Amino acid sequence: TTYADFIASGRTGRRNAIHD
Amino acid sequence: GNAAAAKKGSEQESVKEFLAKAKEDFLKKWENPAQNTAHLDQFERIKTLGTGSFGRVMLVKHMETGNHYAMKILDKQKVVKLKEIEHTLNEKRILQAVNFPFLVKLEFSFKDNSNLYMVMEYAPGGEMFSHLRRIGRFSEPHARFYAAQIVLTFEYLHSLDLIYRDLKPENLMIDQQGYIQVTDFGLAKRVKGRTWTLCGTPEYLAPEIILSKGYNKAVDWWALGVLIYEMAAGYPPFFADQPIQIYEKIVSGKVRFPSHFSSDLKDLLRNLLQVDLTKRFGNLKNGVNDIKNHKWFATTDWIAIYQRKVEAPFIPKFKGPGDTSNFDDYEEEEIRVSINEKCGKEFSEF
Ligand SMILES: CC1(C)CCCN[C@@H]1c1ccc(O)c(C(=O)c2ccc(C(=O)N[C@@H]3CCCNC[C@H]3NC(=O)c3ccncc3)cc2)c1F
Repeated sequence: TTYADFIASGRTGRRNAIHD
Repeated sequence: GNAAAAKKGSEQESVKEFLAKAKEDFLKKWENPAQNTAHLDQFERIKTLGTGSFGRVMLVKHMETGNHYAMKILDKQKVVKLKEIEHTLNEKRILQAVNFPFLVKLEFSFKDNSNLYMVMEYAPGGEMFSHLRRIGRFSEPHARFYAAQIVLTFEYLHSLDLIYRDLKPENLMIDQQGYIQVTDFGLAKRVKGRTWTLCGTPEYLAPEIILSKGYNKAVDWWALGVLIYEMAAGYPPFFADQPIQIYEKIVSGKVRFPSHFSSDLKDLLRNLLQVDLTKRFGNLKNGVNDIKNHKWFATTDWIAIYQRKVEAPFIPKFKGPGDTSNFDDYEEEEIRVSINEKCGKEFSEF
């Protein structure tokens, strides 16, 4: 499922913005 | 019918006049910012509530009142080094000039030889981010309570020619009453016409930002869509382990919705997450009103949200002042002030 794919990803933590 | 047409056709006149008076108040403090309204040694430093590139936000106590605040401490030297003077200067200049029920209030700001300081209202609810992940997701009425605050917040900022550029649960603090206080104006910019910098959080980036197109206000409305999708689903519409995979998903033109999303949500979302700028809500002839009048918002008393007369579907555990249960734990670093002034010219206007 899409929710398991998310939970198993490395983007579930606190996310940082970029500056190119 | 006819009572809601007198109500609707009158709410709008109140709004035209609210905004005009808001543009005057903003312009006054924008053309003449408050500087040096406090000092470091007036606060006791207790705990880190968060971090970023050049420093950290801390729970602090103002000794004369015993009022708790959240102080952002930036190291001037790292800012110069990363070529972000302008962005740090926009942040303070904008916070000190803005004023709205869902914007974190700046109380004081100052500088010393080493650092910049911004002292803001403490929101002991912690970030939306934290409750969104713990709980999994929010119900649509719960998401909509929050979304409506964002819609009006952007209506405000966009009227001031401001663009926020960093919408995401991490930057949406929850106050003691369960309402939103947006923070982290690091990416905000006052702008008439086009701007070009590639910045923002990958997940929330609008296509015209990824494509170096030169862009405007409308990237915030794209971001609102990402937020409402993440709130309602427990995950964002576009994700992947590497950013370059996120970007291509965003520009593909394509989105999939959970089977639990209502049709109204899916349809609101199809119009916010629209690659074609001529078709994206927030960006058409009628502006924000296309979003306000959308079916998903049928239950929203826009005036009652502005006035905070609606019940927050989630008021956090408030174990008294200076408590940080709703916040994560971070490594602490001692604050070191130098005897030599650094970067004085670069930061004169702060
Ligand atoms: C826009 C980016 C992030 C792009 C990458 C390069 N730096 C840029 C950038 C621009 C401007 C900046 O001021 C900074 C910072 O140095 C910075 C420093 C500290 C923080 C920070 O701790 N903010 C916390 C935690 C991050 C998530 N947002 C919530 C925020 N906390 C609060 O603001 C808060 C408010 C009230 N009560 C409690 C807390 C955020 C940013 C900064 F890092």
